[PDB]
Amino acid sequence: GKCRGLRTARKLRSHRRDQKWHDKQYKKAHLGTALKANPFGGASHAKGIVLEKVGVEAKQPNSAIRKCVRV
Amino acid sequence: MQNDAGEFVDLYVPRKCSASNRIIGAKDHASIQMNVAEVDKVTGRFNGQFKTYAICGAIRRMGESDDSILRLAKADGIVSKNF
Amino acid sequence: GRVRTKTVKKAARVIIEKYYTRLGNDFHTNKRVCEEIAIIPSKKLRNKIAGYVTHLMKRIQRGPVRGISIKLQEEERERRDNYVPEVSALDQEIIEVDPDTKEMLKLLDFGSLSNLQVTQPTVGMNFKTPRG
Amino acid sequence: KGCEVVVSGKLRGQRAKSMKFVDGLMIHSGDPVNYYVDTAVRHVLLRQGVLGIKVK
Amino acid sequence: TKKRRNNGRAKKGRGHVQPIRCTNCARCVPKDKAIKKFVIRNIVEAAAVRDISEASVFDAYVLPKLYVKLHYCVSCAIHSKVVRNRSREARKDRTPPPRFR
Amino acid sequence: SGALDVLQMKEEDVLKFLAAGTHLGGTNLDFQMEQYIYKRKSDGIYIINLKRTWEKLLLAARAIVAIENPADVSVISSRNTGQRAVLKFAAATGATPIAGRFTPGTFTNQIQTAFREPRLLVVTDPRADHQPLTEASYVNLPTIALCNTDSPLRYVDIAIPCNNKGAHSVGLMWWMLAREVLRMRGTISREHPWEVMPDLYFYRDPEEIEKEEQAAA
Amino acid sequence: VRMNVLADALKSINNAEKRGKRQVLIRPCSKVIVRFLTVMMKHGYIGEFEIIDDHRAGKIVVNLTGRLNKCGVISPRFDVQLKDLEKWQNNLLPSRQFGFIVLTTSAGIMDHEEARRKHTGGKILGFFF
Amino acid sequence: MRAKWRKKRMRRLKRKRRKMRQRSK
Amino acid sequence: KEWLPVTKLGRLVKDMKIKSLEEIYLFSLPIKESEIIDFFLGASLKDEVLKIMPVQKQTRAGQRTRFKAFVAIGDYNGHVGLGVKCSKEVATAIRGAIILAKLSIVPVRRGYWGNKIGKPHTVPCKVTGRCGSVLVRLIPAPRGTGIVSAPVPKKLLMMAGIDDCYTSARGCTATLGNFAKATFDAISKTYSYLTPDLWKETVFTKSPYQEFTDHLVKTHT
RNA sequence: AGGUCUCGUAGACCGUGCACCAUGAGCACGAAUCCU
RNA sequence: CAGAUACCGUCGUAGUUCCGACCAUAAACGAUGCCGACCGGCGAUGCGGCGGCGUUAUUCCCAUGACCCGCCGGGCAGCUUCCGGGAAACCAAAGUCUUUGGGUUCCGGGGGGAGUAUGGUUGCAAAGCUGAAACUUAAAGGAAUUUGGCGAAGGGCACCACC
RNA sequence: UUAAAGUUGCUGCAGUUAAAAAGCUCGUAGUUGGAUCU
Ligand SMILES: [Zn+2]
Repeated sequence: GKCRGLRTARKLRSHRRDQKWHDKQYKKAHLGTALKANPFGGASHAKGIVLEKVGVEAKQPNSAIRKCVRV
Repeated sequence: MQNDAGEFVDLYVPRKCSASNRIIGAKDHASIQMNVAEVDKVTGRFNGQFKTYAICGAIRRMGESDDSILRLAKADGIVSKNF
Repeated sequence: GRVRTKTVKKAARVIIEKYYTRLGNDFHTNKRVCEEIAIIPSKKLRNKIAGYVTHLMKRIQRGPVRGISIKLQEEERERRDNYVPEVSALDQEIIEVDPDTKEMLKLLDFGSLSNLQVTQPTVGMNFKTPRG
Repeated sequence: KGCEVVVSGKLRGQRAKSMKFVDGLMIHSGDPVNYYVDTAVRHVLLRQGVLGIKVK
Repeated sequence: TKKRRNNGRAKKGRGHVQPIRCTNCARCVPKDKAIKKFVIRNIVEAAAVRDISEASVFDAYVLPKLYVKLHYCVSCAIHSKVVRNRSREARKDRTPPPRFR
Repeated sequence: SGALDVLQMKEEDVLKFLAAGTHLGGTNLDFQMEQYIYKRKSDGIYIINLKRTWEKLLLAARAIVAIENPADVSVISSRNTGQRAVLKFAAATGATPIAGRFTPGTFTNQIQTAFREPRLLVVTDPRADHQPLTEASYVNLPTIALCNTDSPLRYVDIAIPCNNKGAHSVGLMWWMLAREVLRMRGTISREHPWEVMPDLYFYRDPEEIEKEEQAAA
Repeated sequence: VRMNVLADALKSINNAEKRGKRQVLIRPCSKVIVRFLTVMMKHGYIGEFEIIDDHRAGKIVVNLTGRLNKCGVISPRFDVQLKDLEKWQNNLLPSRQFGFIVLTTSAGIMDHEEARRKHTGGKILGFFF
Repeated sequence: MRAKWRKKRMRRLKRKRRKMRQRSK
Repeated sequence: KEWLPVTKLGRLVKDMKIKSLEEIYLFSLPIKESEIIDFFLGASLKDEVLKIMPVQKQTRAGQRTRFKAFVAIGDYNGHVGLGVKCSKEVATAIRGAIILAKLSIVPVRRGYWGNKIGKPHTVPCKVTGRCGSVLVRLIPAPRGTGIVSAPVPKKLLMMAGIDDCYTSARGCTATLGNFAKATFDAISKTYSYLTPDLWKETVFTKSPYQEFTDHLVKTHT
């Protein structure tokens, strides 16, 4: 810190809270939208039903047909 | 450096500079081994004994080694007192 | 043109460094000297070596040299370094003495000697020639 | 006093690259090249092609 | 990076200078940044001064000079070869080149 | 020089100093030469105090004679003002001379032909011989430089303030430094005038050489 | 403006010790400052020192030696206990065999070892090693 | 594409969609 | 086969006159041969290579690759060194790296922690080094802790004879040459930090140049 | 009364100009493990 | 010009100019917050004060202006370096920092999305202030050395270039 | 989810050029405030 008073605690705490809010990994875990937009809803595994088999391509120079399943 | 036994344990002791009273490292190559010859008091010829000093390299690189040698000569009385 | 390379120059410089007393300005003598003390497998190189030795001996006989070192310390400059005048060039009958230097004599150890004369003040002007 | 060994031909691929290995003192021009260096050019037979040797 | 200690100008504690116009171009270059030229020359140059001398009603008449000040944009100052480029170590020379001719 | 009264200005050394011109210097001040000086005058020539110059000349003489072997004392000059003086100084004392175009790496590069590992360096001028002072940092070489009022004091150990621009001044001071070290070595007595010639250490131009040898016999 | 006088005094004497100057001028003075260099000089880190006693805040000139590495302050003056003293000297000192902590104490301004051996403590001032 | 004309295009798009929203009501 | 020297120190160490290299470290004399170290240190001086990397300047004829080789040297009773030599062939680069590390070995002192009992095991103070953008700290440790650090300063501190310490590193420590030189000039700073037991006035003995100068000037020209 | 004052060399500016780019598949390629 | 509602040239509305009512955005940049302490040398310039040979407003004496030699304090600036620092360009501050702590405001956590959407607020209008997320990627960037390439400049050589 | 993260820095980060000092000034809380009393 650079605000170094003996009676400076609430200013340092509020500044630390704001600068910790200015983050990405903390903002992912402490917001409702980042977990609401997750397909599992915060779960490790999930079950599903297969409706169509889709084959997708690859990226740059490495090129192969990678086979996936739409669930 | 001593210990609780009572005998010396360090491999060697480094020298001390005579102006800023710092040590001279083993890889500092700008140190001085200046000797000033004091003479006999009724003839003026060299007697045989020397008078050694040591100045570290930072004092040389700042440029104040000459006035340092002058002050050590003033303290040892080799140079004249009034100057 | 006739610009010679470093081989003949270095060979002539080292043979004039090692041998300075047994040579001279005569081309047909020191050519056979550098034959008999140095093994040169060619002839044109020997001719260039002897010519360059003659040129550098003319150069060192005229004046000082800046390429080699000397042990006979150059007789033609030795005579100029050893000639002496009768006057010692410092015991002048009168010295132009600054009054500041007159006070320097006055305060250090001495008073007013006859060899030092107080200069009249001709210092009414100043210094630092104009630079802008 | 010195040597030059060079191998040319097909070496690990289809493009023919040549590799040169030099050391020591070596002259390249003059009359003493006739009687200070020696030349030898040989052709080596392999299953995939031929390789050249110019040792000196 | 920062090429020069200053910025090609002579402004240190001002923040604003009056703009001027170039002679060849019409660029609104600032006054302290532009290359300013002050040249002196005769009214007619030395290809005809003897013929002017032997055409006068006066005796040993002195030909008058011409005075003009030129303001150059730096692109025009390099395109017209008034000032060239230098090395890194040669850039620290504020003195003008010597005028032998 | 000590409190003993055998090592001061007898009567004539100050007269030789005022005749040669070892008392007046340049025209700019130096912050390490604020005590080896008295006052700037009109015409802007600073005046060097002379007793301090004498005391550091004794100090440099003591530092030279303090080492036992004189063969490893490198005396250095590159300027044309003191080429002859350092050569005859090395002839008088037994020192090792370097006169004109000091080779870089003489004390550092050890496989070259011009290699020397000395113990003391004696320098004519610090500004002109800035290259021996740089090479004196990598190896333990104390140095003595005949300094001026316009000479930077870098990597130096004993400074003798003098006007090192006139040939008479440097020739006389090199000569009397040789005189002092041969007096301290135990070969030259102080009681009698032994002196060969003060002009014998003087550099002189070829034009004045030619005209005075044509005028004289 | 100037608030911590001891911080300015120790920064000045640290710069003088770093550049090898034998004496330094300290422009203001206080009883806490002269007691701090009394602690330093009793411990043997520095030498003699004068006080320029005039009708304003005094000036201190010191006789430095080469036995000094660094002078520092702790700002603001935190309070410590006997339990938390080892926490301060574990991370504030280069070694456990030398170096001292000067802290204000009701028994007098004094080093950390005396405060340990008489069992009291207080607000901290600075350090030297 | 530098930032000036990108900002100008975003400004024009925002002005067009704001005009369409304010005239759509 | 037989060694003939260049400088005066070769005569001084071969004429049975310099008993130990601690005098050379005391007077801070420069060293310029990789063989006085061979005279004073026997088979205790190990050699382990740290890293081989290629460096490329590239011209119209493509890139040509010379090879840079870091090596760390040191006996296990004190002295430790480092040297970097870059050339074309691997073997002569390795040999030149051994030579240049063999010249620049620095002596070190070791301290205690808490109580001064037995032989020393850790660094006496907190010393650091500065090169590039890396930091190497040397914090003293209680006995039996061991060296906790990256593997390269683990190798350096085990080879130097340091039994135990604590370290901390900051910056881009991926560059092993800069990090190793930071460790080298951190451990070389264990002298240059004045401690209160070194407070007494030193005595200067006779320099080895003054000791045998009359024999030296007659045993070499 | 002499009548072409002596000595040395840059003293070069003096009339020079331009309509323009749209042209486009490629790049890698060794250490043996060395005493030496 | 292959193609100009571009570079170039001739006209030309609103503006460029004044008084009052607005908006508050610039490479508003020394791309470096403010106060205070410490830490090298040198030469100049602007202001105020102070000391001193000499010249001038014609010749003698005082004060004023001018010139010259210094000193002090504040300010825009300049040259050099192993004080020191930095990744390096470079810096007397960007120094006094693992040997970290003089006091105190604003502000940044890979690159895009994005200064975008929504909500508020201000404004006649244009538009300023606060300001995300979903998704996507393993790079985006800073300093600097060698051949490379110029519709950049400066030189050298050649009767397979010229006179 | 924690340590490695000195990439949330109170110990203990950065703001000339990589992410960054409001265009500038005034101004009430909040913070920090010269010496001296046995
Ligand atoms: Zn223009």
